[PDB]
Amino acid sequence: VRGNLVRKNVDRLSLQEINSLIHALKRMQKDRSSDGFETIASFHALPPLCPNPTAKHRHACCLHGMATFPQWHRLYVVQFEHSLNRHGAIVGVPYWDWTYPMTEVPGLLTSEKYTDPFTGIETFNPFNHGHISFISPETMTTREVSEHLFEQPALGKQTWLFNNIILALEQTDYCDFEVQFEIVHNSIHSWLGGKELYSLNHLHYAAYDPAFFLHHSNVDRLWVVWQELQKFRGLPAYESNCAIELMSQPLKPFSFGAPYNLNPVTTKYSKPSDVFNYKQNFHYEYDMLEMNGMSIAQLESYIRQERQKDRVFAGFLLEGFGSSAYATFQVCPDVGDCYEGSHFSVLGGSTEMPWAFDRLYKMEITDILQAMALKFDSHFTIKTKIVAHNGTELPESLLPEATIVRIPPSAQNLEVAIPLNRIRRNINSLESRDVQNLMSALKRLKEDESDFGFQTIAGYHGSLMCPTPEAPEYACCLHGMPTFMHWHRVYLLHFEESMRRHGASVAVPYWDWTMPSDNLPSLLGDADYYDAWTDSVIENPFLRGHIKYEDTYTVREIQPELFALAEGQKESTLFKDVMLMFEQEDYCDFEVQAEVIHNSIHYLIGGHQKYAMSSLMFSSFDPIFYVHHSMVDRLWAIWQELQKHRKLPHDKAYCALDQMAFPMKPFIWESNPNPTTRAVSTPSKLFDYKSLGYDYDHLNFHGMSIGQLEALIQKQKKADRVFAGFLLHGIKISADVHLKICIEADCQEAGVIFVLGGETEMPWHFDRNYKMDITDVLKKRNIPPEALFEHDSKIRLEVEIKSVDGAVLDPNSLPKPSLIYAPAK
Amino acid sequence: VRGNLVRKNVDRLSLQEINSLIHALKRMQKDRSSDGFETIASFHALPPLCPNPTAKHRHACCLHGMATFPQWHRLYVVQFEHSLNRHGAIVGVPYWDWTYPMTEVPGLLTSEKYTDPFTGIETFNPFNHGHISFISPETMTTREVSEHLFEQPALGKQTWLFNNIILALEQTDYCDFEVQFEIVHNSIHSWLGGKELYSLNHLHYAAYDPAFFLHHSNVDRLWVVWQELQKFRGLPAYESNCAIELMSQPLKPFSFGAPYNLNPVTTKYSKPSDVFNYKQNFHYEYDMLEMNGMSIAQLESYIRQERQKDRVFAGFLLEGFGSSAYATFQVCPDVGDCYEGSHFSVLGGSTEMPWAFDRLYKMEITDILQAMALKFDSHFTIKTKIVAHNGTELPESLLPEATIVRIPPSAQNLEVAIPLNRIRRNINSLESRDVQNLMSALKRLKEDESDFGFQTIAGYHGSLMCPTPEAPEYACCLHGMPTFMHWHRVYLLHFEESMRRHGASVAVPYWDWTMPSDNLPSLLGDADYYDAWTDSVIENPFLRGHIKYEDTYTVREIQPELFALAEGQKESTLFKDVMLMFEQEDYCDFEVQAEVIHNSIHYLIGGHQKYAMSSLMFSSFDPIFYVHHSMVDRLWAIWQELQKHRKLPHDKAYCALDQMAFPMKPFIWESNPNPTTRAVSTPSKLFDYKSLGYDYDHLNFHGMSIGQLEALIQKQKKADRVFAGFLLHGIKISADVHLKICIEADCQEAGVIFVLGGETEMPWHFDRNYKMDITDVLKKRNIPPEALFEHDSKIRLEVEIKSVDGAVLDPNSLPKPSLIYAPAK
Ligand SMILES: *[C@@H]1O[C@H](CO)[C@@H](O[C@@H]2O[C@H](CO)[C@@H](O)[C@H](O)[C@H]2NC(C)=O)[C@H](O)[C@H]1NC(C)=O
Ligand SMILES: *[C@@H]1O[C@H](CO)[C@@H](O[C@@H]2O[C@H](CO)[C@@H](O)[C@H](O)[C@H]2NC(C)=O)[C@H](O)[C@H]1NC(C)=O
Ligand SMILES: *[C@@H]1O[C@H](CO)[C@@H](O[C@@H]2O[C@H](CO)[C@@H](O)[C@H](O)[C@H]2NC(C)=O)[C@H](O)[C@H]1NC(C)=O
Ligand code: CUO
Ligand code: CUO
Ligand code: CUO
Ligand code: CUO
Repeated sequence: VRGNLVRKNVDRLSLQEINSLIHALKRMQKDRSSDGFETIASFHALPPLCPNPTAKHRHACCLHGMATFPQWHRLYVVQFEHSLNRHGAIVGVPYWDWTYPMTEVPGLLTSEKYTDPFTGIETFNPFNHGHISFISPETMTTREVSEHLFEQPALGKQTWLFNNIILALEQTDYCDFEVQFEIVHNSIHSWLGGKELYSLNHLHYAAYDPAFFLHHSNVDRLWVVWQELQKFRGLPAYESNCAIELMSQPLKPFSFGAPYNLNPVTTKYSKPSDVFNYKQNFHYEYDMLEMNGMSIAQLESYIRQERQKDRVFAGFLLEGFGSSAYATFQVCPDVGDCYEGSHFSVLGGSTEMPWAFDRLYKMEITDILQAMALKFDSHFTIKTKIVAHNGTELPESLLPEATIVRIPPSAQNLEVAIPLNRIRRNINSLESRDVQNLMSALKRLKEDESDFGFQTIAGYHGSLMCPTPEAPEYACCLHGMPTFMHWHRVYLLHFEESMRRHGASVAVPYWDWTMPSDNLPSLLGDADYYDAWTDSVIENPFLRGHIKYEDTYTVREIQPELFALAEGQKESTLFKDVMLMFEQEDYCDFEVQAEVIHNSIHYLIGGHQKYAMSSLMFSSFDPIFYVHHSMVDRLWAIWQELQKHRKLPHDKAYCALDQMAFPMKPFIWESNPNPTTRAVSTPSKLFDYKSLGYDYDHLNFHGMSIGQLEALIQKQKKADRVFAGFLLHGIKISADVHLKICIEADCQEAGVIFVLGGETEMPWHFDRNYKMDITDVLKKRNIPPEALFEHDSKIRLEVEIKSVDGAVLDPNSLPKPSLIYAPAK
Repeated sequence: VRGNLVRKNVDRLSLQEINSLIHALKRMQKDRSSDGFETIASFHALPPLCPNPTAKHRHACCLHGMATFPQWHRLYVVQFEHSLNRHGAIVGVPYWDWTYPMTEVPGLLTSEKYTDPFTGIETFNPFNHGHISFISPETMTTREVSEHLFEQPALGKQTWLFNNIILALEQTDYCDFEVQFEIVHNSIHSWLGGKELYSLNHLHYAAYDPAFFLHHSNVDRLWVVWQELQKFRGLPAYESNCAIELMSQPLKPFSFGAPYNLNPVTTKYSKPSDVFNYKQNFHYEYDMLEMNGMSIAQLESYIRQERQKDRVFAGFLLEGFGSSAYATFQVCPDVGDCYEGSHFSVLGGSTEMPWAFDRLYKMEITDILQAMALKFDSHFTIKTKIVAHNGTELPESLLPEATIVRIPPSAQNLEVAIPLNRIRRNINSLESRDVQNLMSALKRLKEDESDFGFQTIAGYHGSLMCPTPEAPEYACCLHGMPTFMHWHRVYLLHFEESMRRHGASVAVPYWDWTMPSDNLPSLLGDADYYDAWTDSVIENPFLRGHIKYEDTYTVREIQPELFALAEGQKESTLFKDVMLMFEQEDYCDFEVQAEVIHNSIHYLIGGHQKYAMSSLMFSSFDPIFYVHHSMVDRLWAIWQELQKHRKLPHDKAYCALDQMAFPMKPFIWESNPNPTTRAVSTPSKLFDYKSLGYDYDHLNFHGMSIGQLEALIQKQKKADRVFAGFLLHGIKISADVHLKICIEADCQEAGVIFVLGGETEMPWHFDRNYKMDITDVLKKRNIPPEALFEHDSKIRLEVEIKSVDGAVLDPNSLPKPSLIYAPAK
C-alpha cells in the first residue's frame, strides 16, 4: 500500500523536500524516545550496549574491520531512516556522493541557520551539528575540513576518491571488495572529522554528527552500485561466497528485540545475510546509481580498460589499535630523493572491538613509478609514517611494513566505445553529410597558412629538412625500414588532428584497392561540386594539392594497370600479394611486404609524372596520399589483430630496437603545432592504434573474419610454393621492376615490383628481401618446381628496370632476385 | 544497435562529460559544413529557407503559435544533438530545467572562458555565446537577465514558472496543453534575452545562442513529462486527437531530403506524427523525468489536489505579431486600488509566419483575488498594459481585452499522501514504539511551563478566561451549540501542535468505546512503566493530569456501567446511539446527537468527582480528555464522509451562520503560542480536517465501509421507531438524567442521558431536542406503538435527574421528554 522511500542526491533536493527533512530531523532530535536521534546515535558506539546492554564490560558496538561492515551500516541507516519517515520526512536519507569531485561541503550540512521559505521563520539548522546529551547539554559535535576533500583532477592525475572507489568497484570477491570499500569510506570520516574530539573522525562520537547518515547513505549507495556490477558480471551480488561464518551472526543492537530496538523490521532482518535484499526488506531506493556520472555499464568498461594496463600496487596489512589514524607512505628509490606516494585513514575508538584484516589493502602506485622512471622489479622501497588522532607518531611499530604487488596486464578484447568522429571508415560507405563535412574541412585546412596548415604538414613528409633544419641534404620521412609504418601512423594522426581543428567530424577514410575497382572513388576523383548554401561552385579539396614552394599543383596520371591490378575477382595479384604479407608472423618480415605493396599504389595512381603520388618527395601534397595511408594503416591493424589471434606479439616487435626506442624526427621538435603528436612520437608508443584514440570500422578482408583470414593463410602454407626474393634499396628515384620467367628463350608475365624514391631521399636498405610467389605462374606454364633444381632444365629471371622518368630505361643496378622454394610444412 | 544518448541535467555533468561536450561544440562551431552550428541555427529563423530555400518571398521558418510547435523543436534538437554526437560528445544534449527555482545561470553557459582540467589549456567557452556569421564576422549573441529568473517561493506564494508549468501539465487535451506549454517556454526567451536585439528573445537570432538548445532540451523533457502524465491517466501520449490536420504536414527544413538536410533520420521522421515516439525514432533518453523533484505520480497528485480547489482564471486570446513582446495585466475592483496581476511573453520577428491560438491562454488569479477580499462574480475588471521589444506601448487595440473564467471545484476523492506522524490511529493498533514516543512527549509537554505547555493549553478549556481577562466571570469552551465540534477540533489541533514541539511522531490516538471493552486501554490505564534506557521507573503521562491553580491531580472514578454499556457488541446502546447520530443529514441535528453522546463518556469515566472528566471545568486537565476528543472528532469525520456519499454538504453547513463567521475566542487572541491555530480559529475554516493536515487510519464503523454504513442506516429507517425528546440547557453543574417508561406505576429501564457543566460555565441552550429511541425497550415490554395513541391505554414518561455529585439529587429543572412516532418511509 506504500511505495519505496527514495534516497535523493542532497543537491537534488527541492525546497519542499528540504523543508520536511529539516523539520523531521528537528523533531527526532528533540524526541527523547528511542525513536530519537540521541538514542539512534547511541547504537553506533559511545554509550556502549552491544555485548548486551547489561554486561559488566562493553566492547560495543558496531562492526568495523570485518566483512560484515557494510551490512551493519546498511541496516543502521534504515534504522535512522524509518525514524524520520515517521517523524515526517517525505523522502529517504539523502546522500552526497564523493563520486563526483568536491568544491564545497553541502549547504544543508554546513549552513548554521535555516529559513523556512514558506513560513519565513529563521531557525537553527538541525543538520549543522549534533548534541551529545550524556556528556553535557552543551556538547556539540564539531568539524574540521581537509583540502583533500576538495581535490580536483590534474592533467594525468585523478582525485583520491575517484581512483580508490574504482579500485574497490574493480574487485569481484566480496571480501576483497569490502576491504577496499571500507577504507575508501574512512576518508570522509577522516576529512570532515579531523583533529576534533567529538567528530566524524572519532568512532565514539561520529554518529552524533548528522553528517554521518548523509555520508553513509552514499556508502550504502556505493555497495548497491557494486551489487549492480556483480549482477552485470554474472556474479553473486545478493550473496557472499566468502566470510559465510559471519553472515549468520545477527546485527547488534538491532538484534535485541523488546525494549532496546523498537523498530520491528530492523529486528526481523538482524542477520547480515538478510540485509542483502535492501529493496524488498527495507523498502528504499536510490534515484541514481552512478559513479561520477558513469553508468554501471560505463563503469565496468572503464574497469576492464584499467585491468588491461600494467599495474603495480602497495599493500598494507591493517590491524586495529583503538584510535583513529592517518597513514602516509612514500616511494623511495636507491637514489636518495623520495616522492610522495599516497595516504589512507583508519577509524578508531577506545571501546572498538579488536579487528584484523585478512587481506592486503591495495593502493595504486603505477602512475607514480612511471614518473619515477623506474620499473616494478627495480630497487625501490616504501616508507610509511602514521599519526594518531591524538595526533602524534604511532610510531612505525604498529603496522607491518608495506608490501608491493604488480599485476601483469591481462590481454582481452574491449568494447571500447570510441567517439563517432575518431573512427576511420570505408570511403564507399560514407554518407553525404560525411562527404560535405570532409570537403568543407579540408578546404579550410588547405587554406590554412598557419603551421597547423596543409602546406606545413605536407612538408613533414617530402620537404628537405631532416635530420635537423640547417644540415641537409636529406629527406625527412621513414622508408624503407621496420619503423616505416610507425612514422606514417603519427603522420596520419597529425593529419586527423589538423582536420578536426577545422570542423572535421569524420576520421580520414580508407580506400580499399585490394577490391576490384573500375574507377577511382568519387570523393577522390570528382573535380567540382555545387554548394547549395552559397550559389558558389567549389573545387574538390581531395583531388589537388598545391606545392607552394614549387608553384605547382600535384598531378595524377593514372596507369591503366591500377584498376586492372585487382580483377580476380578475389584472384587478384594484389589480393594474393597482400595475403602473403598477412602470412608473416614476424614484424620485420611483414613490414617489407607491407611497404612494397604500399609503393605499388603510390606508383600506379600518379605514375610517370613529377609532383605526383609516384614521386616520394611530393606525394604527400596530394590529398589522396592520406586516404591511401589510412588503408595501409588498416592493413597493419588487421595484422596486429591477426597476430593477437595467433598469440604472437602485436604491441611490440623484436626488431629495430635502436629505432623503436628513439622518437621520430619531424614530430618531436619544438616547432610542432600540436602537443599530442609530440607526445606519441616514439615508435614503441604508437604500436597500438587504440591508445592513439582512433579505430577502424571495420577490420576484415574480403568478407572474411580474422578467424577466416588465418584459416586460409594456414591453407596457403599447406601448399608448396616458389618465391623470387628482391633485395631493394634507395636508387634516388622511383622505378618499376618487371619480372619474367623463361622456360628456354620464351618469357611471359611473371610479375612487377615498384620502388619509391626521390632526388631528395633518405638512403635506405632493406634488412631482408621482398618476396613474390611465382607458384601459380609455373603451374600455368607446366614448368614443375622440382625441375628448378635440375641443371639440365634451364630457367632464368630477367628484370626490366624502368625509372619514373620514362622509360628511361635504367641500367641494371639492383641485386638480381633469388629463387626460394618453400616446401609445405 | 548503439546505446541511447542521455540528456543529463547541466549541473549533473561530470568534468569528462563537460569536456567532451565543450570540444565537440567548439568543433561544430568552426564546422563550415551543413552539419555545423551556423547552418543548424539557420534552420530556426533568420536566414529564411523554409517555404523553400529558393522562393522570392520567404515566410520562415520554425513552427510557432500552433499545435505542432513542440514537434518541430523536438526534431530540431535531435538535429543539433546528432551533430555533436558525431562531433564527439559522449552524452546527449544537456537540459537546464526551470522546474527548480533559479539562483544562477548554469555554469557552462555563463563562464566566458573555459580551462580544460586535463590539458590545462584555457579556451573561450563555446556555450557563452554564438556567432552570427552572415552579419559582420565579428558579431556575437548577447544576453540580458531579468530578475524574474531568480524568483523564489515566499510564504504562500510560489514562483511564476512552478505555477504555470503545472497549469500546463494539468491539461488533459494536447492542444490545451500546448497553448499553455508554449507561453511557458517563451519566458526564458524573454528572461535570458531581454532588450538585446541579438538574443534568445528575438525570433531571428535566438538559435544562434547555444543557450537556446540547453533550454529546449528541457522544453522537450517537459513534453515527455506531459506524455508520461497522459500515459498515467490512460490517455494518448503518443498521438494527438486534436489538430489532426497539422500532424500530417512535414516539418521544414528537415523535410528537405536534399543538400539542405543531410541528416537521414531527421528527413525520414519529418512527419510531426512521427515525432512522438522519441526513444525509438531518435534514440535519446532523459536522466530523470521530474518537475521540481516531483515524480509523475507525485505530479498528478498535486495536480488533482489543485483541481479540488475553487479557481478563477484570466483568459487571453493571442494573435501576433510584429515582434517579441512583454505582457502585463492588473486586477482592478469597483474601487480604484489596483494589485499586480501576473505577466506573460510572446516570441516574434518580422519574418514570422502569421499565427493565432484557437483557445484562451489561461493565467491563474485565484490566490490574488482573495487578497482583494472579493469573490469571482463581483465587480472587478482587468486592465493590461503591454510593452513591446522596442518597446513602445502597444495600442490596447493590439490585443483583445482579457476575459475571466471561474473553474468550479471538482469533488472527487484524493490520495492524498499525508505525513506518517499526522495520522490519528486506533489506540489499540499502536505499536510499542508509538507508545513510548507518545509518553516521552507528553511528559515533556506537561513539564512544559511555556505558553505552549500543557498547563497553559489545558487552561484554555476549563478556565474562567474567556473574553475578556479580567472581566470573566465566564468560562471559555464552546458548549452546547453547533460550533461545539469546531471549537474542540482546533483545541485538539493545538494539542497536537504542542506535542510535536516535544518530539511526538505520533498524532493523538482515538479510543473506540462503541466497541465492547473489559477495561480501559493500558495507554490510559497503566499507572507506571520501567524505561530501560534509564534505570528509573517513570509514571504514565496519560493519567492524573495536574491542575496548577487548584494544586490537585485529576481523578478517574469509573462507573461500572461504562464498560457494561457496550456488551452488544452491535446490540450495544452506544452503537445504536451512534447509528442514530449518523442518520442525520442536517449538521445541527447531527451536532446535538454527537455532543450528548460526548457528555456520556466525559461523565462515566470521571463520575461523582470534582477535578475529573465529568467536571466541565476540569475535564481538560486529564490527558484522556484529548484521546476522547480524537474519537468524537473521528465520528464527525465519518459523518462528513457520509454526507459527501449522500451528496449532502460536508465542508459547509447551513446552520447558525452568526457563529460560523466569527473566529473563536481563546485561539484568535494575540496571546496564542502558535500562529497555525490563530489563523484557523474560524469555524468556517475548520470544516474539512484535511486542510488542517491530519487524518484517521481509516473511517469505518464496526467493520462496515462507509457504503455499508449508509446501507444499514437506510435499513433502520425502514422500521417504525419511537423517540423521547429532551430539550437540554445549561444547569450550572453536570448531571445524569435517567429515562424510565412506566405503563401503570410499573417502571423499568428506558434509558439514560448525561449533561456536562460547571460552576464556571458558558450558559447554553440547545436549538433542538436530543432524541433517543425506546422502540426496542417497548417491544421488549410488549407495549404496542399504537397504544401510545390510545388515551385509554396507560403509559407515561418519568425522568429522575440526579446531579454528578451523588446523589445529590436535583429537582427537575429540565423539560420532560416528548413522544415522537417516526413512520417509516
Ligand atoms: C594519544 O593517543 C594514543 C593512541 O591511542 C595513545 O596510545 C595508547 O595509549 C594507551 C593508554 O591510554 C596504551 O595502553 C596504548 O598501548 C597506546 N597505544 C599506542 C599505539 O600508543 C597515547 O597514549 C596518547 N598519548 C597522548 C599524549 O595523548
Ligand atoms: C531569381 O528569379 C528572379 C530573377 O529571374 C528574381 O525575382 C525577380 O524576377 C523578375 C522577373 O521574373 C524581375 O522582374 C524582378 O525584378 C526580380 N526581382 C529581384 C529582386 O531580382 C528572384 O529574386 C531570384 N531569386 C532570388 C530571390 O534569388
Ligand atoms: C518597435 O517595434 C514595433 C512593432 O514591433 C514597431 O511598430 C511597427 O511599425 C510598423 C511600421 O513600420 C507597423 O507596420 C507595425 O504594425 C508596427 N508594429 C506594431 C504592432 O505596432 C515600432 O515602430 C518599433 N519602434 C521603433 C521606433 O523602432
Ligand atoms: O560508520 Cu561505523 O563508521 Cu562509517
Ligand atoms: O609513404 Cu612516405 O608515404 Cu606512402
Ligand atoms: O522555440 Cu523556436 O522558440 Cu524556443
Ligand atoms: O467538551 Cu469541552 O469537553 Cu468534551
